[PDB]
Parts: sequence; structure tokens; C-alpha cells
Amino acid sequence: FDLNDFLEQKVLVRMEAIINSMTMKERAKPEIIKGSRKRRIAAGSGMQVQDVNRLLKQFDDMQRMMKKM
RNA sequence: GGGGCUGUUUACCAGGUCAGGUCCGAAAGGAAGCAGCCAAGGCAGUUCC
Repeated sequence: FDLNDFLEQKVLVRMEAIINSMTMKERAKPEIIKGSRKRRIAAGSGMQVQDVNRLLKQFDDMQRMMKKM
């Protein structure tokens, strides 16, 4: 369950923009996503890092769940 | 070394374009610009000087 899937699945049109600013690698192996990259993404989608941290927060919750079934 | 070609590689760190999203504006409209792509670079092979 990489970000690509999580992507498929008004405040959404705001979350999509955030993934549309990543790179296939990022969307494939998120752990690699740290400081510097986050700064790129947020600014890349008129967001802020908190917004990004949240989405990633959302994905984590979403992933962990599936990693449990 | 340089030119050409081919394969491969490269988040951001003054290339171009810029979906999506963002900024400013009552509007008309401007502004910046990620991913992508292109270009460019890196690592090689080949060929020409």
C-alpha cells in the first residue's frame, strides 16, 4: 500500500495536490521522506509542512491498519 | 579532451515548460512554482577529430 493507492482513494482536493508534488520514489517508499524533501512538497503544493506531516500522518494510520489484516 | 550515437542514472540546492495545488487582486488579471516532461549533468560503450 504505497501513496499511489492512498491517492486513488474540498479537503481531499487539498491532499491530492500534496501527493502530486512528490516523486515516484517518495510515493513508493515514504520513509525516505524527511525534512528537506517535506519542504519541497509543501511549498510545491501551496501548503505548509504541518499540512504535509498531517497527510503522512493520515497515510501512516491508513497503512498501519492494512498492515493489520 | 571535443563531436555524434546508444544504453543507464539524477527529490530541492538561480535550465525550460509547468498538470495538480498555492499567492496577490472586488474584477480584469498578475506572481511564484513541486511532480512530469524536455533539456542538462553523471557513469559507460561505440564512432569521428
